[PDB]
Amino acid sequence: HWGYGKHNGPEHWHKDFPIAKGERQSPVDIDTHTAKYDPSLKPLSVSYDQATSLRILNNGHAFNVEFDDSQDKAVLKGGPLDGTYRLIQFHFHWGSLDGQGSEHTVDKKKYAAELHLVHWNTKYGDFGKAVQQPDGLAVLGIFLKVGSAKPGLQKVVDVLDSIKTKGKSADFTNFDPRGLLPESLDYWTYPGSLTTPPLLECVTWIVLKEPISVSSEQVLKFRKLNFNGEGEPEELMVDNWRPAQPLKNRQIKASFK
Ligand SMILES: NS(=O)(=O)c1cc(NC(=O)Nc2ccc(C(F)(F)F)cc2)c(O)c([N+](=O)[O-])c1
Ligand SMILES: [Zn+2]
Repeated sequence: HWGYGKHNGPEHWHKDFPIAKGERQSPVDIDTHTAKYDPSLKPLSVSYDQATSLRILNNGHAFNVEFDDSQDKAVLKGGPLDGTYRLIQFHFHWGSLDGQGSEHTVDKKKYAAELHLVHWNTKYGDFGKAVQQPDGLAVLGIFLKVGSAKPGLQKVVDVLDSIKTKGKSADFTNFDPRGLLPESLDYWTYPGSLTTPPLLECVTWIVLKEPISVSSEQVLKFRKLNFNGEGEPEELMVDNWRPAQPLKNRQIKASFK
């Protein structure tokens, strides 16, 4: 099946998922001079004080931290959104070197990694229903640059040894996702898609202007993970990012001037 290798990577995905060539695919390059300031955009409202993380999983493409979404515990609202979206998981995309790794780019600049906080629209009742709707998901995207260590990330870094290979999971309770946010919540927004198969075009993307810093050692630990399962030949989990797609008939809006 699909992956990020030479014979199954993003240039091949359209054969099994023809929407790979659709009208609102992600990620995109954010051209900061042609993005449009929109004064009618509201501030983001991030309410993560009651978040309940459950576990961390190596799913063979990235690693996911999953949360309890049976109730409105950790929600996102405001910004360009109408309604309440519940946090279900977060994951990252990263590179084999510091110069690449993010999925979105800013004026063609790539960052070392990108954090994706996935939320789904509660009016649709469950995540499976929400992904079938043009306004079903809202994903908060955060860039990582290499520099100073990010203290709030270290707990994630320390458990990666226990989920080295595909299909492994570990108990991961009491993790506070507020530790991953930058200082400012200024953002760009556009309508887009999932960036992995099935590539459904169900996402309101909210991409924060301000990156967070992580240390060289922290991102090094990311690139020790394994695409393969235990007992298979080792393939390091690196460069699990999809390249920028054509913007086509879309406009990037900015919350800031
Ligand atoms: N980069 S991203 O788009 O934000 C992104 C999304 C997911 N998760 C899913 O896509 N789940 C899912 C989607 C549809 C169905 C359905 F509807 F088919 F059942 C079932 C499950 C993910 O695991 C990663 N990742 O890399 O770990 C990245
Ligand atoms: Zn993602």
